[PDB]
Amino acid sequence: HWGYGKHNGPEHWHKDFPIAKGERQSPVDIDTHTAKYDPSLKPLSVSYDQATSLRILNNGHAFNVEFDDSQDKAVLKGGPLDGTYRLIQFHFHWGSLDGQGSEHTVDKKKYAAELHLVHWNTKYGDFGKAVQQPDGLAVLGIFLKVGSAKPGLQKVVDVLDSIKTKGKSADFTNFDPRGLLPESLDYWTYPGSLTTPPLLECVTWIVLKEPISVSSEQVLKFRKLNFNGEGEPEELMVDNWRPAQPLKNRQIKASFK
Ligand SMILES: NS(=O)(=O)c1cc(NC(=O)Nc2ccc(C(F)(F)F)cc2)c(O)c([N+](=O)[O-])c1
Ligand SMILES: [Zn+2]
Repeated sequence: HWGYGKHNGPEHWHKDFPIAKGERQSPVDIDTHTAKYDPSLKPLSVSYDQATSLRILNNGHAFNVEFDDSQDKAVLKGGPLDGTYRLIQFHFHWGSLDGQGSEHTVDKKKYAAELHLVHWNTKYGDFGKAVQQPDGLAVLGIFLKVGSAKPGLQKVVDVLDSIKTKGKSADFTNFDPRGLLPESLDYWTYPGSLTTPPLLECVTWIVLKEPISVSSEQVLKFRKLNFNGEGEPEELMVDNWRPAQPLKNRQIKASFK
């Protein structure tokens, strides 16, 4: 099946998922001079004080931290959104070197990694229903640059040894996702898609202007993970990012001037 290798990577995905060539695919390059300031955009409202993380999983493409979404515990609202979206998981995309790794780019600049906080629209009742709707998901995207260590990330870094290979999971309770946010919540927004198969075009993307810093050692630990399962030949989990797609008939809006 699909992956990020030479014979199954993003240039091949359209054969099994023809929407790979659709009208609102992600990620995109954010051209900061042609993005449009929109004064009618509201501030983001991030309410993560009651978040309940459950576990961390190596799913063979990235690693996911999953949360309890049976109730409105950790929600996102405001910004360009109408309604309440519940946090279900977060994951990252990263590179084999510091110069690449993010999925979105800013004026063609790539960052070392990108954090994706996935939320789904509660009016649709469950995540499976929400992904079938043009306004079903809202994903908060955060860039990582290499520099100073990010203290709030270290707990994630320390458990990666226990989920080295595909299909492994570990108990991961009491993790506070507020530790991953930058200082400012200024953002760009556009309508887009999932960036992995099935590539459904169900996402309101909210991409924060301000990156967070992580240390060289922290991102090094990311690139020790394994695409393969235990007992298979080792393939390091690196460069699990999809390249920028054509913007086509879309406009990037900015919350800031
Ligand atoms: N980069 S991203 O788009 O934000 C992104 C999304 C997911 N998760 C899913 O896509 N789940 C899912 C989607 C549809 C169905 C359905 F509807 F088919 F059942 C079932 C499950 C993910 O695991 C990663 N990742 O890399 O770990 C990245
Ligand atoms: Zn993602």
